[PDB]
Amino acid sequence: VIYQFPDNLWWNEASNQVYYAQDPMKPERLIGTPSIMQAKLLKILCEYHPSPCPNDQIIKALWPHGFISSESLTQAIKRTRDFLNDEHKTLIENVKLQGYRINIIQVIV
DNA sequence: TTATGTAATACGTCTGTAACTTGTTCTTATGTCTGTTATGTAGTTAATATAATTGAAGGATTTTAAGA
Repeated sequence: VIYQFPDNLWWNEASNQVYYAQDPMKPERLIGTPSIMQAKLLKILCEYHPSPCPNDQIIKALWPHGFISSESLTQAIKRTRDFLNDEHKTLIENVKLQGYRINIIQVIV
């Protein structure tokens, strides 16, 4: 499964790599491999789309086994925003009292 | 003997948690202004009428000022 984001950002879940490319089959500028919980968060954001994911479910998915301090949620999002160079918060948007949504240009299956 | 290659071990270290902190954004409690009704104040009334008032009660002794 291949995911396109704004600004020609391509994420490959099978190989789990994110990079800049005009052609999905030909990486141009490699960003690299996100961490594990980063992959979980990305998959959650891509798996409720078009609808956003409620905070309780992402909380229960990122750290299911132990209830974690709340800040970690937001902090994890920061890194998932930062690794995908989403400085303008255009890849992860936050809808108040609704959750977190991701922007997908297209999916290649 | 000495290269070699595994293995213990100690130290960086990349990343996941969490603390400190601010934006800002929304909600609510409060202080204030304004309009209406109830309260509080005040002035006037034109047959004539012209020295209260109500009790209350078997006290027994002292000392001290006024009156003569």
